[PDB]
Amino acid sequence: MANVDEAILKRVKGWAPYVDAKLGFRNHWYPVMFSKEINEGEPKTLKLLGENLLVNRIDGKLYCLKDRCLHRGVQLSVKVECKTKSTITCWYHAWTYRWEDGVLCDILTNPTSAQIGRQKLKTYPVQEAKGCVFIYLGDGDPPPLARDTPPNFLDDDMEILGKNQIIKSNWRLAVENGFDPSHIYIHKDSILVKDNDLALPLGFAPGGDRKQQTRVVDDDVVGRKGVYDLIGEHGVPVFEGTIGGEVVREGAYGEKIVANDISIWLPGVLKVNPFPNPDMMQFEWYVPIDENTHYYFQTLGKPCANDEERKKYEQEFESKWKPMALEGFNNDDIWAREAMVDFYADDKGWVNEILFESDEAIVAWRKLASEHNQGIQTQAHVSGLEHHH
Amino acid sequence: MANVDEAILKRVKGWAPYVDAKLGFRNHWYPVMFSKEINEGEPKTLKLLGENLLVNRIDGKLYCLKDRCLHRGVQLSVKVECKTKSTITCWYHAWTYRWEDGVLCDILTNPTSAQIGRQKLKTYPVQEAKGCVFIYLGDGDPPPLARDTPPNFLDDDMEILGKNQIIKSNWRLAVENGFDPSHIYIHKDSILVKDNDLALPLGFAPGGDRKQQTRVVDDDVVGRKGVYDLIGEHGVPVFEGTIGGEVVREGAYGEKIVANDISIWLPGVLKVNPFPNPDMMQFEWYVPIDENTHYYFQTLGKPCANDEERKKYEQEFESKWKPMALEGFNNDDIWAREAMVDFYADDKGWVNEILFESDEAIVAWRKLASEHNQGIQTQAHVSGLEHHH
Amino acid sequence: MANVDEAILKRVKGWAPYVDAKLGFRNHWYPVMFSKEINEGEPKTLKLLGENLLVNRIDGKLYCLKDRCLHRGVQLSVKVECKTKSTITCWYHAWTYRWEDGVLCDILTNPTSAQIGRQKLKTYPVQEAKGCVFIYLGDGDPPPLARDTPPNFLDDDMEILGKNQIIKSNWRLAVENGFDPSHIYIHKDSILVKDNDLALPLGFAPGGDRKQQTRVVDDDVVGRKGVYDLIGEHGVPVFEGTIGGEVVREGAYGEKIVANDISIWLPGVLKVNPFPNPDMMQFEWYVPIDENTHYYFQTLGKPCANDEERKKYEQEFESKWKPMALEGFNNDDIWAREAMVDFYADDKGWVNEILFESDEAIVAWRKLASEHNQGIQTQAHVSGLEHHH
Ligand code: FES
Ligand code: FES
Ligand code: FES
Ligand SMILES: [Fe+2]
Ligand SMILES: [Fe+2]
Ligand SMILES: [Fe+2]
Repeated sequence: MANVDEAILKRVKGWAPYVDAKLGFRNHWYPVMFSKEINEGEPKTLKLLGENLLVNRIDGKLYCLKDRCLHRGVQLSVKVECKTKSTITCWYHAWTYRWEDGVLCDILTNPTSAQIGRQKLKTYPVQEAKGCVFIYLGDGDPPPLARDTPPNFLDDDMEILGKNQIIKSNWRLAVENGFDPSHIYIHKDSILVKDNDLALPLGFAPGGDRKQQTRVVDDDVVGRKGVYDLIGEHGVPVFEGTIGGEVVREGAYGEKIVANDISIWLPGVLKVNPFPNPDMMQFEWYVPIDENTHYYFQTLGKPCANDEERKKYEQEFESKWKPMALEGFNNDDIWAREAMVDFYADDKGWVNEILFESDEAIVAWRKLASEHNQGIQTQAHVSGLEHHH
Repeated sequence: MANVDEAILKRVKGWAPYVDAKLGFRNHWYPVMFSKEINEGEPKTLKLLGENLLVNRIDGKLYCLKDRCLHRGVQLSVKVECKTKSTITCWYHAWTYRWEDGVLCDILTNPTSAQIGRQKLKTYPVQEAKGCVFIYLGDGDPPPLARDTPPNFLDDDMEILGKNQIIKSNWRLAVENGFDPSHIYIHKDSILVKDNDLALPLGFAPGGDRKQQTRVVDDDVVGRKGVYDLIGEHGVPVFEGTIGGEVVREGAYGEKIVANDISIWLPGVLKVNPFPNPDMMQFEWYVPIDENTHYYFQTLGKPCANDEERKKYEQEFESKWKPMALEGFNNDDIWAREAMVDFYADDKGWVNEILFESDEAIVAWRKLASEHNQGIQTQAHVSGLEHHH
Repeated sequence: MANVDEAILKRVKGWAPYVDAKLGFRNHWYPVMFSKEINEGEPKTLKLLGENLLVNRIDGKLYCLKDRCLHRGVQLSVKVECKTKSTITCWYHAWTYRWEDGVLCDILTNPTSAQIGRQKLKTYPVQEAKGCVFIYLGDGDPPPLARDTPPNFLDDDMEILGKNQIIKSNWRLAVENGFDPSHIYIHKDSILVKDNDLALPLGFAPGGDRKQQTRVVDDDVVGRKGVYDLIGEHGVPVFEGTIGGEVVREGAYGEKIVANDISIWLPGVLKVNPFPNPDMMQFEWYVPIDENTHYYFQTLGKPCANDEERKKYEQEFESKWKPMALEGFNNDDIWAREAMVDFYADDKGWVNEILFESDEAIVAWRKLASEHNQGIQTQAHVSGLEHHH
């Protein structure tokens, strides 16, 4: 709420909520790390939707606390002091909080303080699934994780493996680039195309009407909200790039057909199937860290019926898929996102851009996101609720 | 237009336009590089008056395009793709533009797009003269280059050689320092003074009336607009610096008389004649890159009637004039400009400064610039014209 | 005056002046360096309360001038030119000022200028005491230095030795941390505690009423204004830190009793006695450099009746006290101050903090500072008085 000039928001009637969501959507689940990255009793710090958070594993279970002492507002993480398995003590004046509910249960510097038991640090639900750590950055009872994940991510036999890193661009530029039908042009020279014998057009010549370009999903049984890119159902793929009629570039004529099923879902996760191989799928999140950065959380899934298959997949992922696809293919997406930063930095790119046909997919997403998000994160949420107002 | 607090502009009645021109004057020709720095088919990027530009040489002729794709606003230069001699293709979605007129002539990702032939990237006139590349950062048909150059710069026999670099100061601080009669004090220890046996006073004791201190030229046949520094016509040069009557510093008593003809011209180019030698002239521009930086475009001219003379001059320029004068003399001007940055950074130096007599020259320039500039560059010009307003 | 959002100042009714004093209090004496750091004829530059200053020693006496030429606002210090013992000449156009009164007495570039003798650079009183250089950053005749120093700092036999450095935090965060009764918890592992066999509790269990927690001194004969921390008179020290009743940390049970007398005084100097040893005292200033930094001026005092005692103290200070206490003990105070920067950066920490009992000392200081400061430094003071208004 109110993150962008009200004059700008008025000019984007329809996508106002999305354009105002510079810090991301509150009240959604977001992956922030892999389960294997956090061990028992070893607290980790991270920033999500602009909020500094602390995560710890106690008796195998994950807990999340706001990394900001209620007293003088310092980050508890400057010098972590976990003196009992169930608590964390601020290094400054020893205000001690329970990981389970955030309650201020003791103050070592004054065990008679009237504040004891009468204050509580903000906590957020945390859930592990498919080896991924999800945090519900929101208030009140959380919805099922399934609502904020793409279809078949949570399938029992679906084996998930991935990589995560911090990228310097607003999360929305990442989402749009990912769901951009014509951006495929930047991947024309990817080592994955050659090395994995992929069929890859340079673009698409749209066919049919506007509504036919996508499929807005707002009737999913588990509550998922997203959009499918159907530009290929009535459109013809472009394999010959011409300038003045002269062919100056050709697409890839490989045998492997992939990415014929592309969808984007709130809070901002893309599903590409099948990819990077006809028997795999890719699920990637663009998680808001702050207005200028996001976690590029990549995962590749492949059905596995037994430990043997999971073991081999893990080996192929490490030796091939990770370096050839997640990096060899998606690395170009990273600098593409970065290249849009300047134009959208002053919030004016949203009104000065000149879109064309294939962008219908992006427009569909901006509308769905505007209408189905569960809340707009604001600086007020970040700085906290005032006292004495 | 509107680059400075309106309260400030009101307090500088008269020089308001000049004080507001933080980004420079639009609709003027500006040198940005030397001809030898750009070869056939090798695009170059640069920022002029805050605008990112692309320049290319095609069939020997120079062309200039706005380095910002109309689609998503990325710089085409992130990954240059010139697929035909007459065009450039954006690396993102392949929108293709003609260098000649900026028209969007093709889109490789969708050759059926309705945008083709219906959009046009901004272009700017470019002209080469005396081995220097000039760009007309303005709209509509450009005036003769002569209007924006000092007298005798374009003389047929005038051989021009120079150096260019980026300096961290607003362009106006550079102009004023260059046209500052008393700033000569900072050059008192220049190696050029000794090594070239120059006569150089520490300052001047003004004589005559105010109007006699300068000569405002606004009746030049080719349209040039500038001011001559005539402080030496009625004033007496100061060769003995005294404090409490005691001589603490003396000027230079060399035989070579130079810089007795000094003039500043819009858009911001200084002419010093003769200098650094009695048979040479210096023409230097202070080109606006953005509000905090400028190109310090230095050139030294010397009449040459034949290839033999031009060849020797080139040799002397490289072995002597460039290192002894352009660098040995003008290097002090660079940190002097930088030293004024802080005081003028908040736009208040324009009203808090305390000028004295010799500054009449600077005041004359601020008035001429305010009255004869061809337009004030604004952030609106930089960010571009909005859509849907 | 007006350094903070008026909405914020209204919410802190009472401490408004203190909260608005981001740049420090004008019209107070502040130490900025040690006498031994500035020699005869060797000018030094520094920034105090946001103002760039120049200090010089002439015939053994210190003088302070504003490091900003009246002409074009450059710092004279870019290239110091002291051509006569009593003056300094700006490197740009040679406007020459007297160190004694700041008067513009000559201009080498124009000895006939009408400005000569009619302009004056700002000067500030400077006084040396106990080997420390104090500057009265204020206007008009200065009060006795004693008014702005803690009791017994100026005692004849009191031998003062110290260290100074620049710290990245607003000065107020430094003052509050220093006068914070419960912050002692951060010093629990200091090498000084063990190596000097100190008795050091983890905190305090307050006793008595609110007014009994401190002693506000506003009736001192020399005008000093400060507050004593009396939390230990009715309170019981905490040596056993418990969580859920379980002892998880203990204080230090050393024999040496110290810091039983703690007081903070305007403009911002703390006195701890006895410390770091039962026969010594510590006086430390948190001097405003700009809104984000301060000088952490530490001094340790010890009575000495003869040169022999002073000589031995100096030796002990260098080999023990300086590295074990000033650094070994106070280094933790440095990062503690830095840890509060973020929460108070937007000026909202003053209203969002949640204090508890021992903070009564800090509240008492914020009230005293608000009521007895001699002026609020503003950006207006820094940028200077306008011309032509
Ligand atoms: S800031 Fe955490 S206990 Fe004081
Ligand atoms: S941003 Fe250039 S073609 Fe899309
Ligand atoms: S700026 Fe100092 S004499 Fe001109
Ligand atoms: Fe991509
Ligand atoms: Fe110069
Ligand atoms: Fe401390």
